[PDB]
Amino acid sequence: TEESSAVQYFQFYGYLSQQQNMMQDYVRTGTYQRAILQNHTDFKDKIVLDVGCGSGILSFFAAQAGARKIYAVEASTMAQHAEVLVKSNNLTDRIVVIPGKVEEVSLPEQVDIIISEPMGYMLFNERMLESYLHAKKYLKPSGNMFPTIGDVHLAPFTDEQLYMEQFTKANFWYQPSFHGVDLSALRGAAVDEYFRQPVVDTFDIRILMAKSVKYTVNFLEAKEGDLHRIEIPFKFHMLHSGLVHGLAFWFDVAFIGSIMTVWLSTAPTEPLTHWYQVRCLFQSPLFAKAGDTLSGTCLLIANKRQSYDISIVAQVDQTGSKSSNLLDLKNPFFRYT
Amino acid sequence: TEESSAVQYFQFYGYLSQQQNMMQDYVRTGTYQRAILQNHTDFKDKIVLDVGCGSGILSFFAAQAGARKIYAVEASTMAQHAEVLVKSNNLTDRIVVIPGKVEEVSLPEQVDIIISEPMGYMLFNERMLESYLHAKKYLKPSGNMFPTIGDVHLAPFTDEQLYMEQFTKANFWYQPSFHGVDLSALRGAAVDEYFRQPVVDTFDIRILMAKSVKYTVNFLEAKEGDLHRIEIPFKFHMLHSGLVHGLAFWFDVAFIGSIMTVWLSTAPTEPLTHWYQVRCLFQSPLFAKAGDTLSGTCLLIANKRQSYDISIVAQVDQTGSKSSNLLDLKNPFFRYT
Ligand SMILES: Nc1ncnc2c1ncn2[C@@H]1O[C@H](CSCC[C@H](N)C(=O)O)[C@@H](O)[C@H]1O
Ligand SMILES: Nc1ncnc2c1ncn2[C@@H]1O[C@H](CSCC[C@H](N)C(=O)O)[C@@H](O)[C@H]1O
Repeated sequence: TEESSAVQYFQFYGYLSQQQNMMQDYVRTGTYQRAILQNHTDFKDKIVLDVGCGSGILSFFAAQAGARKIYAVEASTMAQHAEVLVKSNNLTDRIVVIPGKVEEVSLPEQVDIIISEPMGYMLFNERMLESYLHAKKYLKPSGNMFPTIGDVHLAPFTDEQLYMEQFTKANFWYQPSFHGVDLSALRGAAVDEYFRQPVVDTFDIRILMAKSVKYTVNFLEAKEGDLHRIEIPFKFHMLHSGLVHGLAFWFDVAFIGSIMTVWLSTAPTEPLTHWYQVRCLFQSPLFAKAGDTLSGTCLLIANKRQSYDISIVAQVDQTGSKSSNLLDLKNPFFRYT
Repeated sequence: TEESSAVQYFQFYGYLSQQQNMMQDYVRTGTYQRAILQNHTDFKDKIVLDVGCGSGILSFFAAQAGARKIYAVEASTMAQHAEVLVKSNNLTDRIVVIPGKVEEVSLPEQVDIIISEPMGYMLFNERMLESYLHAKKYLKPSGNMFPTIGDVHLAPFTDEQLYMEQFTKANFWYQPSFHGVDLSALRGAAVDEYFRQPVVDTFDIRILMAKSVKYTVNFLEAKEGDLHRIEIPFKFHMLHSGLVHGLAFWFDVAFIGSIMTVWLSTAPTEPLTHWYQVRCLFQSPLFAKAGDTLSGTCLLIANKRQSYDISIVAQVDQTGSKSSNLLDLKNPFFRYT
């Protein structure tokens, strides 16, 4: 249920250990600080909204950059820990913690810039992007958003070790005589379940088999409802022959400031973040020769558990080998070791 | 929030991978098979109820031991998978899968024996023993329960590294300029948070500083309401001199049949199971010399998140030095590697 999902979600962010986990991602936290500070003219004497402030860390960055007032909105119990920090850092004159959902609070005034870290796995997990876009009801016409745009990248990979490892787990249910019991009527249900799990992990970029396809969301322009159904068509130009075990996903965000654009990338070519990368495995790999085209569509449909039902249909155009897959982005396999 | 937690509980058990996890625990599954088959006379031509059948595994063991009729009750969507297995194993005559909660379904008849694996971390986690006890509304007055009794053991331990580890982690917050922010005001809260988590992990039995104290539930005699509040007084006479950092918890169940008694043990002296062992730290270590008496109470108080608040108060009688902790069993720290 939606209210069940929502309770668990904010409980997760009420834990200091989880705020600490995001904060200690130096690539993420340092890149946000650089975006904000190297774009200080965007903050200096301005009014700011921090959507989902957590510990308050990005609001402190806005304050360092010279913001006149910052409304730091937070819906989990972390709001009271943030207020302790604002007090102990002598920033009560500038940072104003507002406990509650950004959809439900009411701010004293319109803001010049909204800052947030609303990104989940594959960019869209957690559906916090919708809360981020919802918050534009508080943005002046002249306003900016940090991050400004989000790019989802998508590329086909070959990874037999990963495929076999997931296949093997599923094939527990291929046993005709587990303690004397035939389990094998469930084998297909087991493969279905195991391959519904996106794989959160990093990998060697040499496993990638074609140039990534890019899907862009402009946060300045997008509307909340735009994220209910996200359709990403793709046509890859195969650069290596081999078996395509699935699609790898990562994302970049850009902070498009008046002084400079700063990028935060979770690309596997880049230093690792707590988002790693995400792979959706095909239940059976597609064979492709270099020079082939692999085309289809990834479709994300917003569900009531603050995430997305993902469907990926991909086909090797030359042979018509087709793979069709459903993935539950809510429930990944965290493989990283 | 009670309704909420139950939703997530049954969804967890709808995953074949979570069923697989328990089935793959050889100690657990193999011991249940041996208990049932070695007590074949408690099953041959008998009526059985399996409370929470999951995959159906235990019901298949009751069929192997010759049961005439087995009602396999299951609340999660795993009931549909259980039925597929009953059909493919050609046991539709003998095993009847009934989808629903054991508190809400109706059975066509009274049973000779109830089987279940309702045990959680330190026996009581998940509160499934209450459903097991509830199920006795279906038991004939002569009837038996497999398992028949459950023993929880508590013993004081010394583990300096485990204790110090809590601070090491919390001291993330003890810095004056994390990206320009003074985080130190939240160090006490981060300490409290880590200490509230029971630690799931195994350990060398040599850390144990006294003979265990045992608390026994007899499933034949006990009522559902008996499990709402579990008061475990203790008086440990210290086998060794050192610092007591907390209490370690494990459990055993006995299958008391007509032919023999079979034990399933999760003790640290036994082969490891998926339950590991559980440790609850004291907020402050207690010094005790060998021959000293460490006395107090462990109070387990059921909550509406299908778990228990754990309240431990202890003192060294000879010194009056006291300590306590309050832990949330729903959110343990899984430390095992
Ligand atoms: N609709 C909403 N209203 C207010 N807070 C929200 C929200 N949706 C998510 N959040 C909060 O947003 C935070 C996202 S994690 C980011 C935390 C912090 N800004 C940092 O960058 O380190 C969580 O604390 C979560 O509770
Ligand atoms: N009150 C209740 N009524 C029916 N099923 C329940 C229940 N409480 C827990 N369960 C189910 O009981 C199972 C416990 S796990 C045990 C699974 C299986 N008997 C085995 O031994 O491997 C889970 O499948 C869970 O969904």
